[PDB]
Amino acid sequence: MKRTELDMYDDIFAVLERFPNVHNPHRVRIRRVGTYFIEMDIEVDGKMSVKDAHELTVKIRKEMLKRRDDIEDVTIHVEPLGN
Amino acid sequence: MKRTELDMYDDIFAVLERFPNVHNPHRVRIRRVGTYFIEMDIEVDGKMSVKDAHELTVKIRKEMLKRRDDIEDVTIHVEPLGN
Repeated sequence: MKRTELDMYDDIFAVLERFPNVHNPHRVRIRRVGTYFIEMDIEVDGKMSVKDAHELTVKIRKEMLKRRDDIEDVTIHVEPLGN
Repeated sequence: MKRTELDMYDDIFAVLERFPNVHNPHRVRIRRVGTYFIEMDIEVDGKMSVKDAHELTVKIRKEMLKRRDDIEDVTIHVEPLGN
């Protein structure tokens, strides 16, 4: 850990907190190719529709992309809360 | 391509054909670490429940694992048919 990765992480989650339907993010990892790629795991309502969840991650990425120029790509895997 | 990768690919899909709810697999990729890892993309009913889809991929992996001993791990990403 370094002050820099910290600021990043902080941002990601800050964007996250912006979605209500989103829960228990974890296994959030970073990669630094040229100048970063974020990958992560979020949980949603078992009863949520796949199509919705699709739409969801798209907005997250969009949002992610908007908030920081340093971010190149974002990958989000989705699970039923509880795992 | 070589006769060997072909046989593999063939198997994977053969397992796939064993799930009715599963559609349009593509971006199926292999990796050979020691002695392989398969990763892939399948489509399901927008209206499908995330919890179900979870359950689904689990059985696929299980099945995958059963059918070939050479397979170490399996990753499946899910999307609404149509993308």
